[PDB]
Amino acid sequence: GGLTCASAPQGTLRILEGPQQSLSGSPLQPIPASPPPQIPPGLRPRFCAFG
Amino acid sequence: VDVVHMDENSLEFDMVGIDAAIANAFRRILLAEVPTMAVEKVLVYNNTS
Repeated sequence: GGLTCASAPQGTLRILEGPQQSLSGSPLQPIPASPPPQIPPGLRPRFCAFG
Repeated sequence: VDVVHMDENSLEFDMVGIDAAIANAFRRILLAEVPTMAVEKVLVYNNTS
């Protein structure tokens, strides 16, 4: 009436919960790159010679 | 001598026909040898600024 060893298991199942990968879009930056410093339009000379 | 402009606080004469030594003498006189009046001593009775 006691507990005895039974037949060895024939296989093992290991369960884990996993989600999946999306598409590669690689959206690097809101406003991207190093935007260049640049000329103010027209500007004009702010200096003249004497005479 | 020819003057291009003379507002108050400005002059632009020409000074045609003189050497660089005399012109430079005139320029250095105006900057450093023409006399002016300016505060030299200050007596401060109170100053809570």
